[PDB]
Amino acid sequence: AEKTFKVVSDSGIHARPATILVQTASKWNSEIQLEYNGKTVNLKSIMGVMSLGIPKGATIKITAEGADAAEAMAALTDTLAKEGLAE
Repeated sequence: AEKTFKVVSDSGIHARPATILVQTASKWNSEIQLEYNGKTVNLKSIMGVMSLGIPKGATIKITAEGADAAEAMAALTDTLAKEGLAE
């Protein structure tokens, strides 16, 4: 599964909302990645996610591989919306 998003948060993706996003990813059996500006990290790894330094107005790409990948992508979409991060 693959989807691109636009970041709409004034502060980009950092701190507590980034933490909640990682926690959403971690619920799923699938392996899940976040990619910004040509660098891909494990979305279950908060260190990697913070390392990307994702700013306001970025385009990001989430990918998920596994048998619950669709659930994962829906849940991540929902978290990105609930946290005011991306659409």
